[PDB]
Amino acid sequence: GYVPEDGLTAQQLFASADGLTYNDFLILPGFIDFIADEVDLTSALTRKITLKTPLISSPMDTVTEADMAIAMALMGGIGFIHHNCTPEFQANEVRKVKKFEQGFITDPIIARTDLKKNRDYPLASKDSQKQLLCGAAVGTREDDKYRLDLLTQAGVDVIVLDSSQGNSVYQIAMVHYIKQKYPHLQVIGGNVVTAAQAKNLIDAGVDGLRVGMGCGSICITQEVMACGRPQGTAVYKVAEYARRFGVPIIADGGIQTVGHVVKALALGASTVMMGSLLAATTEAPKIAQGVSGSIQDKGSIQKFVPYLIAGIQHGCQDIGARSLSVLRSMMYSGELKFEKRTMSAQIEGGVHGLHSY
Amino acid sequence: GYVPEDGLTAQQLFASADGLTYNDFLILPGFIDFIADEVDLTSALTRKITLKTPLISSPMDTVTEADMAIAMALMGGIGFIHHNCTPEFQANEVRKVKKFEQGFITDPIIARTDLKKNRDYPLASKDSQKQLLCGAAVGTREDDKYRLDLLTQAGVDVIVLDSSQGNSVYQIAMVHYIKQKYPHLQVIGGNVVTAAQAKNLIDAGVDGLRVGMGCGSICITQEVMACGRPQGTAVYKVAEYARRFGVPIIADGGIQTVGHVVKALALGASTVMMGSLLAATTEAPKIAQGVSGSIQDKGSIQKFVPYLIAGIQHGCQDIGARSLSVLRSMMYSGELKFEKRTMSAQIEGGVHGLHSY
Amino acid sequence: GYVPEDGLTAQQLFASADGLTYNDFLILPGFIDFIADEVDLTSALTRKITLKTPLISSPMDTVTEADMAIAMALMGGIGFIHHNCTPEFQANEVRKVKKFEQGFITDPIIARTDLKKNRDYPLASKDSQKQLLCGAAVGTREDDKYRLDLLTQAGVDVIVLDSSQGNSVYQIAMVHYIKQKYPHLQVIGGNVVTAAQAKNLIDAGVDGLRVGMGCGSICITQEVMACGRPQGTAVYKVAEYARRFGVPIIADGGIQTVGHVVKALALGASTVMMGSLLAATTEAPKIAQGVSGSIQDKGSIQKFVPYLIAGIQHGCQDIGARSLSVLRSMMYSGELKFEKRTMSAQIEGGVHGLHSY
Amino acid sequence: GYVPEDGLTAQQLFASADGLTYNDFLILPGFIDFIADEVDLTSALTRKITLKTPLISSPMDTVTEADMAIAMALMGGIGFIHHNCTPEFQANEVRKVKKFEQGFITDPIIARTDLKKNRDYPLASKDSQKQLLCGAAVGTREDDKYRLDLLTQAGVDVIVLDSSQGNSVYQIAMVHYIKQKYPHLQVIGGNVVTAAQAKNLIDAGVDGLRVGMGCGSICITQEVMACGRPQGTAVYKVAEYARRFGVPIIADGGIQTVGHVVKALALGASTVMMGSLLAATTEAPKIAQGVSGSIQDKGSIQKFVPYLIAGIQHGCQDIGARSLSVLRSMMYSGELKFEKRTMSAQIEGGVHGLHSY
Ligand SMILES: NC(=O)c1ccc[n+]([C@@H]2O[C@H](COP(=O)([O-])OP(=O)(O)OC[C@H]3O[C@@H](n4cnc5c(N)ncnc54)[C@H](O)[C@@H]3O)[C@@H](O)[C@H]2O)c1
Ligand SMILES: NC(=O)c1ccc[n+]([C@@H]2O[C@H](COP(=O)([O-])OP(=O)(O)OC[C@H]3O[C@@H](n4cnc5c(N)ncnc54)[C@H](O)[C@@H]3O)[C@@H](O)[C@H]2O)c1
Ligand SMILES: NC(=O)c1ccc[n+]([C@@H]2O[C@H](COP(=O)([O-])OP(=O)(O)OC[C@H]3O[C@@H](n4cnc5c(N)ncnc54)[C@H](O)[C@@H]3O)[C@@H](O)[C@H]2O)c1
Ligand SMILES: NC(=O)c1ccc[n+]([C@@H]2O[C@H](COP(=O)([O-])OP(=O)(O)OC[C@H]3O[C@@H](n4cnc5c(N)ncnc54)[C@H](O)[C@@H]3O)[C@@H](O)[C@H]2O)c1
Ligand SMILES: O=c1[nH]cnc2c1ncn2[C@@H]1O[C@H](COP(=O)(O)O)[C@@H](O)[C@H]1O
Ligand SMILES: O=c1[nH]cnc2c1ncn2[C@@H]1O[C@H](COP(=O)(O)O)[C@@H](O)[C@H]1O
Ligand SMILES: O=c1[nH]cnc2c1ncn2[C@@H]1O[C@H](COP(=O)(O)O)[C@@H](O)[C@H]1O
Ligand SMILES: O=c1[nH]cnc2c1ncn2[C@@H]1O[C@H](COP(=O)(O)O)[C@@H](O)[C@H]1O
Repeated sequence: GYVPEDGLTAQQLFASADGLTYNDFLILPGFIDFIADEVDLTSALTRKITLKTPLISSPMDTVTEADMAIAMALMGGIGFIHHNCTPEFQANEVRKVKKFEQGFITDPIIARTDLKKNRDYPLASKDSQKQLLCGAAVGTREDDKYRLDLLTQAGVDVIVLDSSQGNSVYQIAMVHYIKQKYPHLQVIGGNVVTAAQAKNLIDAGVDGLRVGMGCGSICITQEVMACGRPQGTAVYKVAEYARRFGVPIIADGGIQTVGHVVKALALGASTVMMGSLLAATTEAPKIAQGVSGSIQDKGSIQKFVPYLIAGIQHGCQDIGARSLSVLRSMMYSGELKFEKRTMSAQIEGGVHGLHSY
Repeated sequence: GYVPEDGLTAQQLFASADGLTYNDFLILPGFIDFIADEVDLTSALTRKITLKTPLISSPMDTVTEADMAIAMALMGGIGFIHHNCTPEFQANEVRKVKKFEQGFITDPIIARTDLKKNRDYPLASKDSQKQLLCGAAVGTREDDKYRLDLLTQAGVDVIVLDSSQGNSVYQIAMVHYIKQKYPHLQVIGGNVVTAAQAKNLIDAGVDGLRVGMGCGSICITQEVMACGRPQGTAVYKVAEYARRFGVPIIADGGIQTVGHVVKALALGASTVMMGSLLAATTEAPKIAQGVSGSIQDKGSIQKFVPYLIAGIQHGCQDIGARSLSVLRSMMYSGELKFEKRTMSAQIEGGVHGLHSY
Repeated sequence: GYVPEDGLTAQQLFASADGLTYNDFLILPGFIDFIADEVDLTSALTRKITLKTPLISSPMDTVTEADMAIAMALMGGIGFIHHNCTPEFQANEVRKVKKFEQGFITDPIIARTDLKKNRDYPLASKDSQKQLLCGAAVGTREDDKYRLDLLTQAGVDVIVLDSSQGNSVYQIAMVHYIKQKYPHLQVIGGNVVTAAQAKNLIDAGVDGLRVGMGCGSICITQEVMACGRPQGTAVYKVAEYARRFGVPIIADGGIQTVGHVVKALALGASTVMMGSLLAATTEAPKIAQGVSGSIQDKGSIQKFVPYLIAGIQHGCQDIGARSLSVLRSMMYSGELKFEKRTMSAQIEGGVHGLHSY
Repeated sequence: GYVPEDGLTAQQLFASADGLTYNDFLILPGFIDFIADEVDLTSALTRKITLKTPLISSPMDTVTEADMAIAMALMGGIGFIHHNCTPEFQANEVRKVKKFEQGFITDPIIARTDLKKNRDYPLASKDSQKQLLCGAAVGTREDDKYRLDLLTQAGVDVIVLDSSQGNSVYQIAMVHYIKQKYPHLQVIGGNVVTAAQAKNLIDAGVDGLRVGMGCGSICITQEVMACGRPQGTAVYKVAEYARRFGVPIIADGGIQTVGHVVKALALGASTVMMGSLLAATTEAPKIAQGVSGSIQDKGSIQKFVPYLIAGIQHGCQDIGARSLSVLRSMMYSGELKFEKRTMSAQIEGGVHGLHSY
């Protein structure tokens, strides 16, 4: 009645200072004793918001403009309104997000079409009354403090502070300002990749952290600047540290299939920012450290996100985890076991042996 | 108030005999508490010359002929006049470099256009007289001793001794000859890659070393000869040794973006020789162990080098280093931390997931 | 419902090439669902004898002369008659062992006192009929071939070939001689310590091996000759090899408590030879690579061996092994777990903190 | 027909930088197919002397006066006459070694008692004549150059240069002097413990090396001076280097049993130098870095050295080595295998479990 324990526990992957990303490892399967589609996907975007689906849409002008934020909230995720735009435009934009369905309408009462929407979209993320949740990016420059006023009067729930570095005196100063002036506004950090720099943002009072820098599909920062972290290592090594204080970690960049979503959610992160996978769907709109564009068409979101939700929850089922909180327990108790891959051992992931596919 | 030490200190990368190059590692970010464009870039080229910008242009006929040496000096860097040419031509060439702007003109007084140039180009590298700095390559063969006379009477400041191996009895003999006959002329070694061979050139009296052999975009030496060193390991392991005596190390070859410049300067090198990145700009002109040519056009230098200077000093800011001397301190005190990458973990550096770019 | 695997599996101790011995490790406890004394203690002395208790008495003139061999057989173990004596004396000695109780007495019928002995000593080791089992040592010299005749006509069951080295051309030759001339006689090897030398004795046709050389309380061989093996490593590394062919391994020398008996029987050995622990009991009688004597009195055997049998079977109970065959299964399946000790971690074995004991 | 490789090869012990001595390891036994006492025990002492036994008596006032040097040469070994005495006494002393038995007596012819001695002592080490071999120590202070004259006119064959450090400019100078003035005199370098310092003595033209410093029973030096090696590591690491050029290695100090003689010769020394094991035999005679004396009576040397010769050659037989040249052939081919001892596996060398011994 004894059987050896195959594979590294989570801490034993990252005990070698080796720089793994999501491609470099696998999760060992475990005992299925539950039906394929009853696992619970609720995850925290900050200490005080739960989303009924862990998928976030990245604050960039190519992805979330006016309608991605609507759909992601109907689908129990969220969006962050971009900010390479005039502040009045962005504020009007989050306003036309918040008003899309309502409980007690204050500045047009109730309605019946809104209740039909409530019946049709059961996962929808709704704050209070019945309106949709929405976030936005705000910059770090001094003149962007004006934008907070328009956003606040426009009913935004949460904000990211956008900059490629989170551990700067300016971003900390901005977190202090927001947290002393607008105590109902939850704020989210700036692309951290190490526990020693997540500390300063946590002490400032940041209510959730997005993690990863210079790893991404449209993003060239590492290969032009030297700073970065292999983002599958980053998401574990910082969520190990942020879990002590309770702030959630949102995985950010390089997520280019469902497998990478499941790996990020097994390693510790609470939710995931999709960029270039959600870009070029139906409803998407002095040195240079970015890339121009060109993502191919990817259909309609309302038929796309359910595929992501079915894939992610099939992965959780076959790993053996009855919910995402159980998946993080199996991770931190050492019950999940992982295997490395040699470069060559990745090719038998369906890549070769066919004339076309 | 305790947080772990994420990543290898500098010495712990190269403690494994593993052959790293600039692609194989990343630098962990650190605290920004200074503005992005005030970090000091002054770097030594020999024990007795400082450049106001760490960028050098490689002595080859495809890069620096007559005008690259002018521009690099105006931009606070330098050039070395190539030497696959008749000695009189090369001497006339460094002469037409020195005369481009002047203090007291001896063999035409002063001028006003020269002072306008002084106002327009504030970084320019100059003698005590307002004339530009210039170096030259000189060969190792006996008959090339004649070239030293023309170069000396032509007002050259410094020389490289060209050959692909520096640790030869002939190059040492040539360093002794120059240092006993022309004591004002600073001399630079021949492409060393190990402390045990930098010793002989240092004892001869070499005033700076270029480091790296058979690693560089146009050079096939390793793949036809067996001798060489992974050049990111070479620059550290030899600058660890040369720092004791004070001679500068200049990193040489394979620098094909700004990230490689920042990595080379973080590892110990004082300055960097650009070849094929500066080749094919506006102002650029029995076995065979080199490659034919064909580099695409790269615009004008006066608008190109400032991009390099902005990128490099952005990298230094985000690492947290207030100057290049502070960057080398954070390196040798073990305060900089580095991560390895698997081959697979390099691909998420913006390479893939796009239809075109 | 997950809990880590504390301690090294058996193979993970001896995969470190560091020369462990019984003092230098511990066995981790395991689940008990059975009473202290039900565990089955039967073990094989050769491929074709089972003993109802695993203790053997060492063939030396200080231990087994005439009565130790009687008692050990009454107690379900065995003895080997010594051989530093005249062959006629030894043969008469094993004869006066075999005759001590009988079935059909051939050369005096049956008796009633013999059946009373059969009632009183239920563990007693007996061949066909009801006589006691007995072994003897025989030498390796040519003139000792005569002794085999007297021993054979005297009714010995099994023999050891005595020499301190087993892997010699002479011992192999002697095994062949005995196995072609007396096919009923089982023969036992000469103090082997490596699989590469157990091979030759196994191929000769040896039916069990005694393992260990130059480790033992009276034995100085290592400290005067250089040859040997740390005997707790020896017993595992050779029983890992002999188990393939089926021959049993008997652990030999350095057993100075019950803990060492249990450790030897966990590591693979089937039975154990006791020398200086059974020496100086009530019923015990050109270079020099041995020691003179002086073992203090140790009482009567009939009250001593049951203490050994209670201790050994208590150790098996607390490890959780329901029999000695289950204990070897838990060993080779990797279910037993072991811990090393630093030198400094052995003193807390009841040695210190007391004025007297 | 396959069986694993039990134990470390020779190079795999000392690849761990952990400072083993003779007590810290064992040699694995091997196949015997030869009789106990036929193994060829000849060894080189310098490039141009063979001894019919590897034991040497150490140059000290408590071991080597003429009575010892005689008895060792009769027993096929040697002695080095001590040198803390007046030069005339030492010269007279080696003269009374040489004259003890003769071929053609020049300054009294032949004799019959000398031929009786030749019949009685068959192993005796002798010149090209029949007179016994003798070495001596000579110092390295300049006034000791006088002693070389008396020793040379007295017929000494070989000399050690005695000083506790061999790698000094003075000992090198003395080797050059002797080798240019007295080319028939073989000279032995003093107490080296590293290949990097044996090089200078071999380049000076030393004809054999004494190896070990600060390890030895009367010698306190490591515990007073900081310099030294674990002498079982030193004898391997230096014989590995000296074997390239052909100079013999004599293992000096810490030899306190026959096992240590066999271990030194397995590790690659040609001969072994005995102090305290021969001190107090019947015919043995400003900082302090030595100990006073007090060694107990060791009996008569003609009945003692045959016990060393039987033990050393029994050890070789059981390792399986048919001669000492075969023992060093099995060493450097990696055919000998060694086991480390944990501290708690040395006690089992017959030390414990007895009331007296
Ligand atoms: N879409 C996203 O999620 C995302 C993520 C990262 C970066 N970005 C974008 O990347 C682009 C490149 O810029 P970046 O983000 O790398 O750096 P940035 O433009 O935020 O900042 C550039 C430099 O200026 C400094 N700076 C910023 N605010 C400052 C202030 N108030 N006072 C003084 N200095 C200040 C920063 O510390 C940094 O050193 C920007 O357009 C940004 O919006 C977007
Ligand atoms: N652009 C550069 O920085 C750069 C760097 C290396 C080589 N090169 C060029 O590549 C070509 C080959 O150069 P190389 O350095 O590989 O070899 P080289 O042409 O300098 O030397 C060729 C051979 O001659 C030997 N040699 C050189 N000088 C000698 C002397 N005075 N006396 C005796 N032997 C001598 C060398 O050891 C070598 O075996 C040359 O045209 C050189 O200018 C240019
Ligand atoms: N009590 C025991 O279980 C036990 C165990 C080991 C040794 N011993 C005793 O140790 C004592 C010391 O001797 P030992 O056993 O170490 O070695 P041994 O007496 O078996 O052999 C001594 C030498 O003779 C050689 N030899 C043995 N038989 C030979 C033959 N037929 N032909 C030629 N050469 C032969 C061996 O190779 C060895 O060199 C002996 O009295 C022996 O009985 C007893
Ligand atoms: N019995 C032995 O085989 C044995 C082995 C080693 C040392 N010793 C003894 O140890 C004792 C302590 O002395 P030691 O051997 O440690 O060192 P030492 O007395 O030989 O030398 C002491 C110092 O004087 C230096 N010295 C030697 N010759 C010199 C010269 N010509 N000019 C200048 N300096 C010179 C040495 O290099 C050293 O630094 C001596 O009596 C020596 O004989 C004996
Ligand atoms: O210009 C840029 N600088 C820094 N980060 C960027 C930039 N553009 C995109 N990103 C990152 O790219 C992520 C989108 O995921 P991706 O499509 O997998 O790369 C965003 O959430 C950002 O973290
Ligand atoms: O023919 C050659 N042999 C050896 N080294 C060369 C040769 N041509 C160029 N180099 C090296 O190539 C470096 C430039 O490399 P790059 O910047 O990658 O193009 C120069 O500074 C030289 O060190
Ligand atoms: O003289 C001897 N030489 C070699 N081995 C011996 C000698 N005497 C006893 N032994 C070994 O010592 C073992 C008993 O060790 P003990 O139980 O610790 O006393 C015996 O079974 C033999 O293997
Ligand atoms: O005063 C001393 N200084 C250094 N070495 C010494 C001194 N006296 C004796 N020796 C060494 O002490 C060792 C004693 O040899 P052992 O008695 O066989 O261990 C030999 O190697 C001697 O060369």
